[PDB]
This record gives sequence, structure tokens and C-alpha cells, in this order.
Amino acid sequence: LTYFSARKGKRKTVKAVIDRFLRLHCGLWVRRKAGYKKKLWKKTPARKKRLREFVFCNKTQSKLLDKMTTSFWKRRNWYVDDPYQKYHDRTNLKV
Amino acid sequence: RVTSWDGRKWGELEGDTYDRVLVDVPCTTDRHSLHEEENNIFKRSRKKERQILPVLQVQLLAAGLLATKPGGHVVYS
Amino acid sequence: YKTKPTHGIGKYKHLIKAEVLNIHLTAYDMTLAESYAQYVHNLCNSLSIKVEESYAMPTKTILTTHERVVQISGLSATFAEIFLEIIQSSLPEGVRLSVKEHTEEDGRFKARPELEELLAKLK
Amino acid sequence: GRRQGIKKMEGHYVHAGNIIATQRHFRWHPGAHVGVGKNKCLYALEEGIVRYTKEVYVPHPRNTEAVDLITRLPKGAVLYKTFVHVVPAKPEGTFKLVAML
Amino acid sequence: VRREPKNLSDIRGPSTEATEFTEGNFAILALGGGYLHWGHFEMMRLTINRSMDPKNMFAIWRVPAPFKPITRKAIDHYVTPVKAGRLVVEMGGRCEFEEVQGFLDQVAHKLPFAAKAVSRGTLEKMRKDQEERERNNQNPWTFERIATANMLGIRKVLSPYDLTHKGKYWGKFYMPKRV
Amino acid sequence: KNILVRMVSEAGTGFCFNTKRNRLREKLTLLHYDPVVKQRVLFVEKKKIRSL
Amino acid sequence: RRTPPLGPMPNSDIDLSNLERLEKYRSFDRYRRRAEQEAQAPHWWRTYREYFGRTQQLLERKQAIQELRANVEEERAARLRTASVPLDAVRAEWERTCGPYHKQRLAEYYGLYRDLFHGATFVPRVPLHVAYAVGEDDLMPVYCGNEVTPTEAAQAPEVTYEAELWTLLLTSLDGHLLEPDAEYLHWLLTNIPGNRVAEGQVTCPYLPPFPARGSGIHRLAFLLFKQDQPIDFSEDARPSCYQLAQRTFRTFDFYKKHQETMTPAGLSFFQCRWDDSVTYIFHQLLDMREPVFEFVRPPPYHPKQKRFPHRQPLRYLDRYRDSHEPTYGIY
Amino acid sequence: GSKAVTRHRRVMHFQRQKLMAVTEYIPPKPAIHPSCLP
RNA sequence: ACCUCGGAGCAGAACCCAACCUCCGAGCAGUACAUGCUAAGACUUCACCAGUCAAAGCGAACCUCAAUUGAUCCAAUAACUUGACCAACGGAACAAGUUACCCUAGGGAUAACAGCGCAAUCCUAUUCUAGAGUCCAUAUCAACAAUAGGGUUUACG
RNA sequence: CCGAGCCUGGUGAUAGCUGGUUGUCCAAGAUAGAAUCUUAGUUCAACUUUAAAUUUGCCCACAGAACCCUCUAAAUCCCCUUGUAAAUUUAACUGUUAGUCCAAAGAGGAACAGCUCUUUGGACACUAGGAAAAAACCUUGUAGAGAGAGUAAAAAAUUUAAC
RNA sequence: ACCCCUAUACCUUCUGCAUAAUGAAUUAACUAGAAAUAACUUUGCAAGGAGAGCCAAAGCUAAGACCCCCGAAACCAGACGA
Ligand SMILES: C[S@@+](CC[C@H](N)C(=O)[O-])C[C@H]1O[C@@H](n2cnc3c(N)ncnc32)[C@H](O)[C@@H]1O
Ligand SMILES: [Mg+2]
Ligand SMILES: [Mg+2]
Ligand SMILES: [Mg+2]
Ligand SMILES: [Mg+2]
Ligand SMILES: [Mg+2]
Ligand SMILES: [Mg+2]
Ligand SMILES: [Mg+2]
Ligand SMILES: [Mg+2]
Ligand SMILES: [Mg+2]
Ligand SMILES: [Mg+2]
Ligand SMILES: [Mg+2]
Ligand SMILES: [Mg+2]
Ligand SMILES: [Mg+2]
Ligand SMILES: [Mg+2]
Ligand SMILES: [Mg+2]
Ligand SMILES: [Mg+2]
Repeated sequence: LTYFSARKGKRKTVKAVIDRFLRLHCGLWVRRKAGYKKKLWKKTPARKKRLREFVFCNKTQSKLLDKMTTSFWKRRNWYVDDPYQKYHDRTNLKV
Repeated sequence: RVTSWDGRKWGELEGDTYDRVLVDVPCTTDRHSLHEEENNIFKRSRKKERQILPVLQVQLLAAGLLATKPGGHVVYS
Repeated sequence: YKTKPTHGIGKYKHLIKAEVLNIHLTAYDMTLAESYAQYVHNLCNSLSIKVEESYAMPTKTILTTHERVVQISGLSATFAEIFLEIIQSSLPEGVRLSVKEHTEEDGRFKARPELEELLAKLK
Repeated sequence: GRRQGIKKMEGHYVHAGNIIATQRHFRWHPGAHVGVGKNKCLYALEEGIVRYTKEVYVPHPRNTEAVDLITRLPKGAVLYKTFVHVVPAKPEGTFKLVAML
Repeated sequence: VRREPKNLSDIRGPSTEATEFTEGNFAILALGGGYLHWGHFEMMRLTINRSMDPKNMFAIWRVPAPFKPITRKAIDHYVTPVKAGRLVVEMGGRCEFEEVQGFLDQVAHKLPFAAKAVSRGTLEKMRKDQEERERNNQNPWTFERIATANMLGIRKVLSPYDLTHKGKYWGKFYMPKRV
Repeated sequence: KNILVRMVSEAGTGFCFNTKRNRLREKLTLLHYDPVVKQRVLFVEKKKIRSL
Repeated sequence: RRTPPLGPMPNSDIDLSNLERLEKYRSFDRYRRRAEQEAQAPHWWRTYREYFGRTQQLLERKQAIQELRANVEEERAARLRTASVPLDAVRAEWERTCGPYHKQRLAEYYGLYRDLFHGATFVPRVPLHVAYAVGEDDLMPVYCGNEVTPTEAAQAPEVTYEAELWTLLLTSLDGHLLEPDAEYLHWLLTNIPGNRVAEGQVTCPYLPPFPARGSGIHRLAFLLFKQDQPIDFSEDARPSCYQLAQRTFRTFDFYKKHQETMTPAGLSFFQCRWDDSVTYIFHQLLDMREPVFEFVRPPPYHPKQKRFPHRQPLRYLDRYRDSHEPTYGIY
Repeated sequence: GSKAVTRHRRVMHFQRQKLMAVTEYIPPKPAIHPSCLP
């Protein structure tokens, strides 16, 4: 990715990242399952449900995603009626 | 009864058990070979098969003649 | 588990194995022959005598008589004495009593379950 | 390979839903408070402690393939299978005073 | 018709089969492990038959006919595996040891493994002397005690078979002097 | 050999699902659960999607 | 490596060289019976059980049976299978014979013997009858383990049996509140003049069963004692309504003191839940507010929360959330 | 490396050879030789 | 001839692991149509992606099969859904030959000669006495075998 | 100096390839694998380091972990006690992953070659003594001075035909 | 001083390598680690921090401390050459 822009000399975000992942303010990232729209006739219903769910990403994936994205995307946003509002903060977390 | 084993073994597996046998041995598949390209017996890479083709035929025929009843009828095609 | 003293408690197939006279009972009446065949078979079962088959070949073309056969095996020469005496005494109505033997010229259609282990031992 | 084996050994504490064992064929048979999956996979129906015992086997009357074997078996004989059990640890619930009314 | 991977384990260890005198006084005891060819057997039959008359004295093949296949750049021939201790050829009848020993040991000389022509008495004699020697020993230290106890950490060097072998066998070779 | 085909419901209209049938078989009328009406209703063919 | 078996291994003895001569379990049921027999037999290996732990009478009987089957009209019923048995008649004379023997099992199943007398079982010889009067027309029978509402059991029951002194006892085994082991004493009668009950002295006045709300099913037993000679009972029973802490006692300790004097003869026990009547017992008779109990369940198990909950549905975070309402921090 | 069974006599590990040296048979010799005794 | 997935010969008893090679199969089929929705806790082909089991709950009723498979973008569609022998099977949207006219960066001489290892092949001597030598084992030959040594050939490594 | 002249410029072209990389001192510190137009390289994992938080880790005894195949060894998993002091989690980066030889169980098809491949263990990229020099055999590790002392491994044996 | 005893030059690429393979006649001078996110460390202020913008559920401001040298055959544009 571009560490120093040629116009302004600041970092740039990889837009491939932004249209695939949701980052929560706490530091987690959310993705969809790969192939959730693919060939559903042959898949079993349990398999289908496992596909529909929005999952988290492990530490390294999360680290890589944060490097590929600017500080703007990491700020706290007070959207009106976002369905992900509750998930922004953690609860009862000791290490 | 449907079984997927070597036809040659039948001679020593079952004997004097059948009154009627039909033996349709693997052949050069004349019409099929002239028309069909893929998996052709005449493909030059698979030359080795043809060298061991004639003996196999005898073997398979024999298995039938070993399995048939005394006075039993075998037809070979 | 092998080292534990409970080993081979699950062994079952060792208890099983995975590996001759013919009696003629011809009668003209078709209500009689099978009844006596039944009786002889019952006597065989009671005294632990092995039975193969009760085969029937078709009626002779016309007038018309039909044959009922019972295959028996495991009979000793000494035990034959008692056995044959009873089957002679029990004769209902002028029924021809025969004792025929397999003369090595008299093959079976094997079942699919039986064939697999036969193939395994063949090769 | 398929990575099939014993997941929880003897005297292991097991929460409900945990996998006890995975198997291609029926090596270990489900005992008390142990459910079997589609793929013969043994799981704990209750929280507790896993035990392995030998128990005498009677197949289902409808299950002909095993019933026939029983029929061929000589008199005096009994089949033994290895069975896996979860002994539950905590009682279902307790009664408590809410109010004096 | 099956090819076999070469299992050399057959030659290893003492012979537990055909180690008993059967209706015969004289036999050739194998002192080593080797494979017999058909050529060996050809020599065997020829020499023994031409030496003594079959009417007065009788010879017995105490070894199976060759059936172990040999693969050579495909199977070409068959061999017989023999461990040390097998009586290969038995001989009996109204005869004396002195007159048979000559041709018998001569026939044993050509054998690929070490071997000895022995009588019943002589064979049992050497069994007796060996088992006397082991109780007669003046060495506190036997291979047995050390190997089984794992005394010097010797198991690192040793094989698992050694415990069974008592240290008397090393490859195809049998050492009778070893205790 | 088989073909994948789309099934639409007469009742609780606006729901559909996919199924296999042989090409050689007759046109397929079926009974299936529709969560729109929360009832078991009849379904009918409209078109073949793909051949499998 | 092998370790030799510690006991006779199954199927070891029965094996033979030949199998063809031997009889097989031709029937499924044959094997089933043998398998059941094997389950009762103790074994050296680990087993499921370990962890989940006069002459003239015969003569009369044969005569009566022969007399019964003699009548052709009697046998005509059975062959048409349109035959009946007198239910009441069977019940009447069963109690004399096999009544107490069956009743023993029920008492030990309900664990009366283990709770009352620390496992000291007895056979209840006397056919004790207890009835509870409801209105004027019908009276509720107390059998062994029957269900009776305390609404019906609000007054003294009518007790009848064959007799020649006695002691009558009613206990709530599980009814007690302050202590686990202890029991309440409802009403005690001593030195009962045989069949007549009323003439015997009233040591404790009748008190109805009072099982609290949501405390489940309560078993209450009648115990009868064969009193050979009268005893003065200085047990500090004071008739008044009562104070519960005085009604608490242990049946085991009570019988311990009077082991040699009297012995039990008959038991009858009934089970009961809470009813509206129980409310009036606390309010009127006890002058206290009603205790209410709930069956709660232990808190659900969740594994320790991780910082990065990889390949988990989004709802993972909601498992460790305590409230469902939004929060704002310093904002 | 080589196979455990060889046509020739295989050379041992030195340790094993030292063991063979130590565990050799020793015959008992009497104080007075038996042939010389009457 | 192969490249992906599952077996068979090797795998001895938690897991994983007999390379390479030589073979057998798979790119489905049949049956339901609640192959509905939802959700504790777990398993996992040594990463990720993928894959797998499942209590309780809401609504109804009184699956077999060893593998049987394909990411993203994008395209089609009102939506629901669908799309590759992308088989080089973690898949570039779409590209073949020849070079002794050849070039550059390197690696070796993992192709050959040179130098090394074994001694399968080859050469030599002994050991046994068959059988020749018109009689006669050992004047001289020499059968079936065993035991040694050298590193001239031919292969193998 | 022509399979496409020469000069300047783009141009500090590009180079997973070769070569090089500059004071002192101390400390911790090695060889599971997976995908890859990939095996001369990357990325993930494993190992490694630092800092942090907190509680168990290592060694383990009983009990326990399969039938079938026609037969089964050294063993392994799990594991209180015990002897011990480490372990998991969290934050942040790099770097390494072409091994060879020996003992054992095997297979390659020469009973097989410091020949190829799988597993268990040892040794070698760290010091020192010994076997003749000596990667892998044996003895031995935590560092300095001494013109003190005790030790470890540590030197091959053998000689022959009369009757 | 030598004689005595002990002692297989250096760098770099390979698992060993003594030695094998590259590099050095020698002297002097010159000749090669450049930066972000995020963390840590030390300050100021603190539900607020910052000399507009930005961040904030103890954070924010400031500082400290991390990312080499030489080398192709080529390709293109414009001149110059019989
Ligand atoms: C020529 S086709 C039979 C003709 C065809 N089924 C008919 O009825 O018209 C013979 C088939 O036998 C199969 N086959 C090959 N080897 C065999 C064997 N050893 N035993 C039996 N069948 C064999 C081949 O795959 C081949 O397709
Ligand atoms: Mg295999
Ligand atoms: Mg995994
Ligand atoms: Mg795996
Ligand atoms: Mg439910
Ligand atoms: Mg690929
Ligand atoms: Mg030319
Ligand atoms: Mg490269
Ligand atoms: Mg250090
Ligand atoms: Mg890859
Ligand atoms: Mg690719
Ligand atoms: Mg490449
Ligand atoms: Mg422990
Ligand atoms: Mg290398
Ligand atoms: Mg290099
Ligand atoms: Mg050099
Ligand atoms: Mg000119």
C-alpha cells in the first residue's frame, strides 16, 4: 500500500478492505463467510446457516486489516440507528 | 446379484453352478473406435494393452466354461 | 485395549464361523406325502440330525404322481439302526421308502454376503 | 488422516455438548447421557465425568443385520461392547425462598 | 501369485521348528541362517542316494520345498529360509555313526550356512554341556543381567530383540560360545 | 441427467425454492412449507434454471 | 504387552470345537433373556452399575383349583375370551396375603425406611385403613403413595383396623422448614384401646399438612405401634394452633427410647402439594406470613471470554452482556 | 546405513563390543588339576 | 505419464508419519420435500480460507452414500437464486514454437568426461568328489556347491 | 566490439541473482508443517526475543482407551501423589526452517553402496580431554587468576596336521 | 635470538571444509539502514486533551526510539554518423 502519497505525503487505505470488512471501535473486525451465495442447491441447511453468519477475525488478520486502513476508519461513530451499536464496546473482559 | 470383481476368478470361485452363461469379452470396439476419440483402445500410448488383449479373452471365456454345469450352455460374443 | 486385562471381551466372530442321504416319499395322493415328510423332519430335528433341503421335482406327465424328498446328514451307522426302524414303522400307505446318496455327480448359487470373504481367502 | 480418536479420556470433566470421541465405525458405543451424531460422533448430553465400561449388547429388534447375528450365536453366549458414559455432577436445581408473604 | 517384500526377520533368531529327532538317529544341525536354493537340494538328493543303499538305511527330508520368492531386475526362483537349529536332513536304519559321519559332514560342508552332522547322543550331549557351562560360569556379569536391567544405559545401543536373543545371535549368525 | 428447477407457491405468493427432477419426468407439482403464510401449500414449476 | 484376566472371561467355557451340534439362540428373545441374566451377575471389570449405584395350605389350594376348572361353563368363558375377574374380591383378600409384602417395597422405594428408621425395614402386617371425610357423603381413601390435597385433609381422619394397646403417628417427612433432617408431628395418640381410637389419649392435637408453595410433593406417613403395656409419655407436648419449633422431632430418636416397649405393625402414606388451604394454616393457625419457594436452575456455562473470538457468530458478544439497554460511558 | 541382517558379519557399535568383552564366559579352574590327581 | 479428491501394498496399541513409484476408483445417483427457523457447547486434515457435530427453544408429524468438488471480482435476475474439465482443480479476464547468430545474472559441474563408493557383472585361487581320461578322482580335464581376494571391463550410486 | 550503429536523456531503469556492509562489552537464543506460475523467493503457522498480567506447568499411579483381519513387540495417550519452577494469557517486532552421520524399527526390491524414504532417540552449526590425524565414536559443559590436588574416557589378541 | 614443547592464515557462500571455492601486493584517503501505523518509555493537563480542523467509555498533547551500498543484457525519445 501507499505509505507516502505523491500529492500530500500521507498514508492511504486499501479500499478492497473497506468494502469487505466492518471494524468495531473496540478493535475487532467482522467479515462474511466466503461462498455464502455460491451453489446453494448442493449445500445442507446446517451448512447454509453456518454460511449466513457474520464472524470475527483472529489477531493477525485484525492486525493486517488495521495497517491497511487509516485512523479515520478507527474513530468512534454515533450513527442514528446502526444495528451494530451495542457491539462497539466490550463487557466483563479481564485479559 | 451385481458384483464388481475380476471375471477370471469366477472359474475357481464358482464351478458347475450355471446352466446358462453369456461371455461378452472386451474387444477392439470396431465401430466405437472409429467414431470415439477419447479413451480409444487404438491410441498409440495404450499400445501395451493390445499385446495383452488376446490372452485375456481366452482367460475370461475359460472362467465361464469352468463355472457352467455339465451339459450347460455358454455363448461367446 | 490390548494391555488392559479386559482385552478381547468384544470378540464375537470366534463363536461363529465366517468360513449324505436322500429319502424318497412318493405317493399318488397330494394330501399325504408332505404330511409324512413333515413328521420325519420333526424326528430329525429332535435327535439332532442335520437337514439340507426338502426338494420337489414336478409331477409326471399323464396317471399323475408327485415325489417328495428329504435330504438328511450327520447320521451315524449305529444310530441309523434306531432311526430307520421308526421311519419304516411309521409308513402311512404303501409309500416307497428310498435312501439315495450323492454320487459326486448329483454347485450352489452363493449369496452376496458369503462371496466377499470367499474372495478374500481366494486371493 | 481423518484425525479421529478419543477426545475426552477417563475421569475427564465434560460440559454439555462437548465431543467425547470421533470414529469412522462404531468402536465406542453411546452409554448414559451420551448422544450420537449422524457421523457416529459421541457427545456429552449432560455436564459431568466420562466413564468407560463393558456392557452386554442387545440390538434393536428391527435392525435385522445384527439380529440375525444374535440368532446364529450359540446358546450361553453374550456380546460385549465398550460403552461411554457421562456421570452428571451437579443436580438439576435447588429450591429457594423468595419472599415471606 | 503374490510377490513378497523381503522380510529378513525369518532368518533372525533360533529355530523353533524341526528341532526334534523323528524316527532317525542321525541328522545335520544348522548352526546358522541362510536360504536354500534348488541347486542345494539337487546336490542333497544325488549325494545321499549314491552313498548309502535305501533298503538298509532311510533318509528323510525335514525341510519344506522352496516357496519364498526372489525378485531380480520380477520373480525368478524360490528359496527356503532356515534358522539355526533345524535338522535339515534325517537319517535312520541299522547303521553306525562312524560310517555315516564321513559323507554326512561332507554334504553339510557345501551348505551356505554353518552346519554339523550329529547323532541323537551327540546332539543331546552338546545341549547338556552348554547348559552346564551357563551355571558353571565364573563371570558375575552376563549379557542377560545387563541388558534386562538396562545397566549402563546399554539399551540405547542394543536392539529390542536382544533381550530375547540373550546375545547369542547377531544377524544370521549364531554364536554357541556366547553364554 | 437431472435438472434444477424453481418452485413457486400458489398461496402466500412471493416465495420460491429450488429442487431437482429428471428431465424425462412429468412437470412437477409439489407440497412444501411456506414461511410467509406459515403453512404447507402447493408449489408449481415456472422454469428450469440449469442442467445438472 | 498382555496382562492376564483377573476373572473368568465371558464365553470362555461354552466354546467347543464343533458348533453344528450345539443349539443356537434361534429366537431374538432367547438371547434377550440371557443378556438380562448377565446384567444382574457381578463382574470384575468396570460396569455401568458401579457408577450409577403350611403343608395343608397347598392341599386346599390344589382342591380349590381343581374345583374351579371342573365346571364346563367356567371354561366356556375363557375359550370365547369373554371372561372376567371380580376386581373388588381380588383386592379384598390380597391384603391378607401379599398386601404387606408389596407394601414393604413401596415404603423402601419412597425411602421411608431409610429416612424414618435409618434403613431398618419391616413388613406391615396389619391391614391399616385411613379415610378422610369430605362433606358427609364421600371419604377419601389413604393408600400407599396416593395423592390427597390438604384441603380434604383439614380435619382428623377415620382410622380402622383389626386390633387387640396401640400408638398412632402421623409425620411429614419432608415438610420441615428450619432443619433438613427433622420432621413435624401432626397428631399423636397413645395407649389406644384396640379398634376404638377416640378413647385413647390425645397427646398432640390434629394439625393438617402444610407444604409450602413450589416446594413440590410432600410424603406423609401413618405409623402404627403394637403397645403391649401402657407407657407414660413425658415428651413435653402441650395442647393449645401451635408453635412449630415444638413440633419438630426425629422419629428415629423417638423409637430409640422405646425400642423394647412397642413395635410397628402397619404403615399408610399419602403425598400432597400446596393448596389454598395451606395459606389459611399460616394465617390462622400459625399467625405467620406464608413462605414461598421457587425451583431455580444453576447459571449457564460459558467459556472464558477471549479478546479475539475467531470464527464465532456476532452474537458471541451478547453472551457476556449483562444488560440489554444502551450505554454511553462519559458521553 | 545398512540392514540389520547382512551376508557378511556386521561391525557392531563400539559400546556393544565392549559389552561383549565384559560378558564373556570364564571357566572355573581348580587349585589342583584333576588329571594329575589319582 | 501426470498436477484435485477418496482407497488399496506398506500403516502392530492416543494423534501424525513408508517418500518416490505401481495400481483401483470420484467429478454422482437414488429418496424425501419441516434438505423449516433459531441457538448452549465443541471437533477439525498440522496456518488462513474452508469443513463437521449438536443440547434447549419457536412451528409441524404420530435420509442412504469413501470421495462425488471450485474462492474473489464480474455477469444474468423484480426478488429468490444461477454461472467454469477456472481439471495447471488456493483459480492471471485473454498469449505458441525455434535459436549452433545468440546475450545477461548466477548455480553447479545433482547431464557427460575427470576423480570417488559398492562389487550386481567380470577375473583368480582354494575346499567336496560327481563324471572323463577304452583300467586309474586328483598326468591333465571337470559337474552341483561353499570359501576367500583384486578393483582391468559392464551397470548401479 | 552490428540477430540490429553511436551519443545524450528518461535513469540512482529493473535485478526473488552475485558481491560488500565500518567502535567496546554483556545477555537470551536452531530444523512441527501448509499454499504458492512454487521449491535460488514470499505469506501463514512453529520456534525465537522483549515487556506485561495472572495461575498452575513439567515428572506423573490406580482406574481407562476395538472389534474385524487370525493372530500382536519396544511402547504411546490420560494421569493424583511426589520431586520440583515453570506455565498460560496479553502487547510489540524481527530472524530461522537445502541439514549430514550414528543406534533401533522398517520399506525401497543387490540381505542395499558415508545408496533413497518414514518414525524414535543421540551427536554436530558452542568449550575441553581421548581414539594417529579425526563433524557425527567415547569422556565432559556456565566461562577469571594459580609454578596446588582428586579423577573421567583412555595402549588388541592370536600359531596348527606322524601312527 | 634460535634450538625444547604446543599451535591445520583471514573473509564470504555451503550441513562438514581442515583445504575445497570466491576475494585481498601493500600504504593513505574515500566508500554503505533514509520513514509510517500501532505499541512501549518519560512529561504536562485530565472527563477532557490540543495555539480552529482532530480524538476521547482515561483519554489526549509533546518527546524519545524501527526500515543499506555497488553491478546487467535490455526498452523508448531526440540528436550525430557512408
Ligand atoms: C465388451 S463389454 C461387454 C458388452 C456389453 N456389456 C453388452 O452386453 O453389449 C466388456 C466389458 O468388460 C469389462 N472388463 C474388463 N476386464 C474385465 C474382467 N477381467 N472381467 C470382467 N469384465 C471385464 C470392460 O470394462 C468392458 O467394458
Ligand atoms: Mg495405502
Ligand atoms: Mg486446524
Ligand atoms: Mg492429517
Ligand atoms: Mg426446539
Ligand atoms: Mg494449485
Ligand atoms: Mg550452421
Ligand atoms: Mg528466487
Ligand atoms: Mg549465552
Ligand atoms: Mg503456496
Ligand atoms: Mg496459480
Ligand atoms: Mg519460480
Ligand atoms: Mg497432572
Ligand atoms: Mg546443501
Ligand atoms: Mg546464494
Ligand atoms: Mg582452492
Ligand atoms: Mg564514399
